[PDB]
Amino acid sequence: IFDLSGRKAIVTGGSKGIGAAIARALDKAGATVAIADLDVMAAQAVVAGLENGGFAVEVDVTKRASVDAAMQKAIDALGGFDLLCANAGVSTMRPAVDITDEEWDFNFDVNARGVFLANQIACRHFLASNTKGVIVNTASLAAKVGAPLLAHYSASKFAVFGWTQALAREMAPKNIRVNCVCPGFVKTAMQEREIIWEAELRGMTPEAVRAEYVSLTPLGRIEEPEDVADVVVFLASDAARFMTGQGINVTGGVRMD
Amino acid sequence: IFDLSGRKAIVTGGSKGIGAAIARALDKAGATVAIADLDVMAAQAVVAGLENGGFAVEVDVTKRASVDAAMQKAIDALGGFDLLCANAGVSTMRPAVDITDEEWDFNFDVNARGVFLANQIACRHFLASNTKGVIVNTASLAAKVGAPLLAHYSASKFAVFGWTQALAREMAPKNIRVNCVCPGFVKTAMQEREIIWEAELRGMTPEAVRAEYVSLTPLGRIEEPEDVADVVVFLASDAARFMTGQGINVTGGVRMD
Amino acid sequence: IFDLSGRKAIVTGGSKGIGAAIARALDKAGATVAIADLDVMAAQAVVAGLENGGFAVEVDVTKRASVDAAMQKAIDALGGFDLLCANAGVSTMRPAVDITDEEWDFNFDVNARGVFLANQIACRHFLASNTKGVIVNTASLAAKVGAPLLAHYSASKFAVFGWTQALAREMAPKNIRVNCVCPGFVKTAMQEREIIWEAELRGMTPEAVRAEYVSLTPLGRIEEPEDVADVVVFLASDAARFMTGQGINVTGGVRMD
Amino acid sequence: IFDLSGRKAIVTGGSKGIGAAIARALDKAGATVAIADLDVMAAQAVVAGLENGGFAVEVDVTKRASVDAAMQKAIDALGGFDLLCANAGVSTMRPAVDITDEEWDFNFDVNARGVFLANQIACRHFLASNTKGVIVNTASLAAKVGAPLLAHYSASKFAVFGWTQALAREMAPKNIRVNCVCPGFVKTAMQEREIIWEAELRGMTPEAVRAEYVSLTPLGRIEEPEDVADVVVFLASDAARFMTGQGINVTGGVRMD
Ligand SMILES: NC(=O)c1ccc[n+]([C@@H]2O[C@H](COP(=O)([O-])OP(=O)(O)OC[C@H]3O[C@@H](n4cnc5c(N)ncnc54)[C@H](O)[C@@H]3O)[C@@H](O)[C@H]2O)c1
Ligand SMILES: NC(=O)c1ccc[n+]([C@@H]2O[C@H](COP(=O)([O-])OP(=O)(O)OC[C@H]3O[C@@H](n4cnc5c(N)ncnc54)[C@H](O)[C@@H]3O)[C@@H](O)[C@H]2O)c1
Ligand SMILES: NC(=O)c1ccc[n+]([C@@H]2O[C@H](COP(=O)([O-])OP(=O)(O)OC[C@H]3O[C@@H](n4cnc5c(N)ncnc54)[C@H](O)[C@@H]3O)[C@@H](O)[C@H]2O)c1
Repeated sequence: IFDLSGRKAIVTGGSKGIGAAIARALDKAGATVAIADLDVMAAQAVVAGLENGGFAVEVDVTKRASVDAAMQKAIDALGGFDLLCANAGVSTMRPAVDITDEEWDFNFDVNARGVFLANQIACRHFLASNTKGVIVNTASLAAKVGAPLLAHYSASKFAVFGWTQALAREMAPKNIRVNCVCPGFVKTAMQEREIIWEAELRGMTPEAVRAEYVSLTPLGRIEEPEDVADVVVFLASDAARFMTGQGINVTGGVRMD
Repeated sequence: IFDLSGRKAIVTGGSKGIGAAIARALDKAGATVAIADLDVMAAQAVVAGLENGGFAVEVDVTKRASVDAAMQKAIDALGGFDLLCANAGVSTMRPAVDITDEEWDFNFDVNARGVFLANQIACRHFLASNTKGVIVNTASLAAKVGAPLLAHYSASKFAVFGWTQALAREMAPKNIRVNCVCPGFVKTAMQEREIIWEAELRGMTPEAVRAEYVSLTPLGRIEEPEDVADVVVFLASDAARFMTGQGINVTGGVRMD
Repeated sequence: IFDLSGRKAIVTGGSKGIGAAIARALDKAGATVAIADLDVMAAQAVVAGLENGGFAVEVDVTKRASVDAAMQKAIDALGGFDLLCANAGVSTMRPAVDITDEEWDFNFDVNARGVFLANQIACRHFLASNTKGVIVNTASLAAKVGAPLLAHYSASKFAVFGWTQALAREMAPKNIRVNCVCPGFVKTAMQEREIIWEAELRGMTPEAVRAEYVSLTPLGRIEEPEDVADVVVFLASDAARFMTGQGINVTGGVRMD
Repeated sequence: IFDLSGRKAIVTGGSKGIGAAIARALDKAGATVAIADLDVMAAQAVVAGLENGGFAVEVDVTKRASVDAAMQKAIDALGGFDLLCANAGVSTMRPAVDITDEEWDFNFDVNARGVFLANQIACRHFLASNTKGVIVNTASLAAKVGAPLLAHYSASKFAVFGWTQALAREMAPKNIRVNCVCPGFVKTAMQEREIIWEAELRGMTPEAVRAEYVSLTPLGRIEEPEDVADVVVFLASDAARFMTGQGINVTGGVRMD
């Protein structure tokens, strides 16, 4: 029941970080994966290590024409389409009173609009092929608890979750499932950037900010991309066949719902 | 104690519906109100009825320069500034697969960006004047439960709530409180449009749709703007002095948190 | 609309702390208050200072016969019954692996059973008289987030919240509202004592424990009973007429729902 | 990462319904399972069919002496102990004003106390043997939303979730995870019973009550035990290694968190 053999997957933002771990895990579980990413060279590198082969395609998830074209190219390459993991996201950090319109839009356009477009287009394909498709979106701990210095980011990730819920309600009568995962403090390049921004803004060392994240975590350690990826495999699989519209926390006990 | 005597309030989207009720209720409680709205003449008519006088100013909450200018004009007119109720909002209704970018941006730019802008600018003012300012944002039941045919609207209202939480956390050390309210099925012009849109989309009469809303409401009646307004007064007031970052449900029992 | 003039209230556990503050606030707002408490001398001490008179009655909220008789005596004394504030509660702090059955039962029977009996009997009274009755139960932050060292306490307070929601659903069609309040870190005369015990269990000093509670509170201070009581006034009043089944956080930003 | 090969499990309430499906699914995934149930005849019948051996033991989860003896007997039979699924539960349906003390106690003693005892004793064992132990408790949709006619049942299931969260926070530093699953409208004998009671209390047919549950489920069918059991497998597994303190909805989209 956890097997993804034969399934055809697209992972947006799959070149690096959590997305790459998702792609690797989906593949380990039996799927054939297309990675759509701003960095198509990094996508090809990930594909090189997948067991079932795969495909790399360039996409800018902020732009409808790009997402439409990327998705169609991936679907054509895969020879079908069963699963979307919409993972592309960004952050900037800033005191709320100083957030710029530019970075409000950067966060919204990638995190919320990028999920919208990939999801909307995915569902169009699923419906046109009468597929029991499955969507997993990457939200955040900040889709559950507003985070200081990330107020715009939090807003954008709450938007993901709300979109997820509503979409799920529309797609469930069509046997299309839509869920999201809410990671905690994940060791990737987004975290390494964040610790340095945060330390500066709070006047702390990077090391102390890190240690605070671990102190907040009941399981006692910083999170890895794989911690999230293995949960996305679950939500993609038929073990989760009676689950839709959820924001599954994968945070080590930080956030309980 | 629920008195707002001597407090200086700005209500965005106060010309009509919930915002007009909020303006009347704040004024009944002792505040002097400035209404900032697209519809300046309707705002002026609400102001005409208020006990403590007040001011009406044109604003388009989607635009930073407009919000900056309208807030400054209001604060100048009021002679101070203690309370922002950011209420302006819009909706469209569409199957998720058919949502346009135009209507995605219309919902986000008013609902989410407009709150952002009014709040951020309010907080700059409060901090510059050393005022223990208070914010009440109007979210929605759709900030708690994703609603079908309103997937983009829901996402935008989730974003309000996430923004509210994160700002509350930043503002709390400054003794500035930020909360939102989440109304249910409130009988305003927006309800009248939605009833019609939903009737159109589901092949029902608008009256049957409205009756279904009441059937879904434990307290057994359609909601009034005043149902909401009296809770905004509470949240504005010092009775709510130890409450910040909440999404207070005012739905007649439809949603419980 | 926030006035309780003419209303007749019963407060269980009104002798001390949050309950005493509730009784004093209800009275200030216009109500006539009966306090039902295990310590009737301490109840009478609170009644002595109230503006609108009132009545003190012995009760053991763990026993149905006691609650029925106290409630009946109180209603008789008041000449009516509009409002129940079910506040009686207890806690013991213990590592989860060392919780005794006695401590489990103590917590459940007072906190969860006590609310059940008082609420059930109140509702029987309201329904028999066709009264638009209101209930405010005192839950806890630990009804929202389970708390280490308070695992049985948390379970009991989650139960209060679930009870509140279900009862509210049943009662709403009969024009009876049922809400709860979820206080945070409240300074009562008992907390000197429960802080030393926590400090002992955690290998900290009492000072360090109290300071940590402040640190953890966005609004920057320990909570007072009055912070809660004023929100209870609101929930009792017709300002909250369109709210039912809620767990209203009064935590200074610690918990956001 | 989803394999439970070699692991030793105890399922309380595993004789029929959801519990039996849990016990089957854990076994299919590679575990050896002991079932502890009030009906040991039925438990033995399930155990007889398991691939990996197993053990049936009689338990009354409402009694500490019973739980301690049954768990020790199981652990001795299994030769180790890695996993507890505390599933035993009961319900009765009754209007909230008519709930008896006897049925309040029945619901609490099984549902909440029985999880407390099983979990507490399990953790004692895990800690003594330095075991990375895992607990999955069976809560309910009614741990998330209070259910009319089930107010006592809801309160007991809220308790299970709150216990789960608090215990998770205490156990997380010791490498022990504690989660719960919240099933929706699952077709078992609890449902066949309830459909009848509810139909009588509401003046409806049993068929119509069941139809109403389907109507309320976005995925559009009544839930099966296996829908729940497969998620339990996931939570038991190392795929869920960075998840603790959660109430995972398995409701077909009825409740989203
Ligand atoms: N690191 C964390 O703690 C954390 C926590 C919660 C959520 N998340 C979320 O997880 C997801 C991935 O985070 P990460 O930490 O792995 O970050 P990352 O910066 O490691 O990776 C981001 C990926 O998204 C792609 N991307 C960015 N903008 C894009 C665009 N416009 N079009 C297409 N692809 C684009 C990048 O090229 C990259 O492969 C994001 O949604 C992020 O918000 C991260
Ligand atoms: N009616 C409901 O059931 C309902 C439910 C939940 C939330 N809401 C929310 O409550 C708020 C008020 O809604 P309502 O039902 O009273 O709607 P309404 O249409 O009666 O009033 C909307 C007000 O917002 C103003 N407005 C719209 N866009 C604006 C802009 N760009 N700049 C300035 N002013 C603008 C309008 O001119 C109008 O005065 C909105 O945020 C809405 O999303 C309404
Ligand atoms: N719709 C549903 O059926 C539904 C929904 C949500 C939750 N649940 C929960 O799922 C769990 C199983 O429900 P089910 O529908 O499979 O019910 P069931 O009535 O079919 O099975 C109950 C099981 O628990 C056992 N049990 C009862 N009292 C016990 C005691 N004192 N000690 C030990 N064992 C005891 C029984 O012998 C039986 O094996 C329960 O916790 C129940 O509350 C069921």
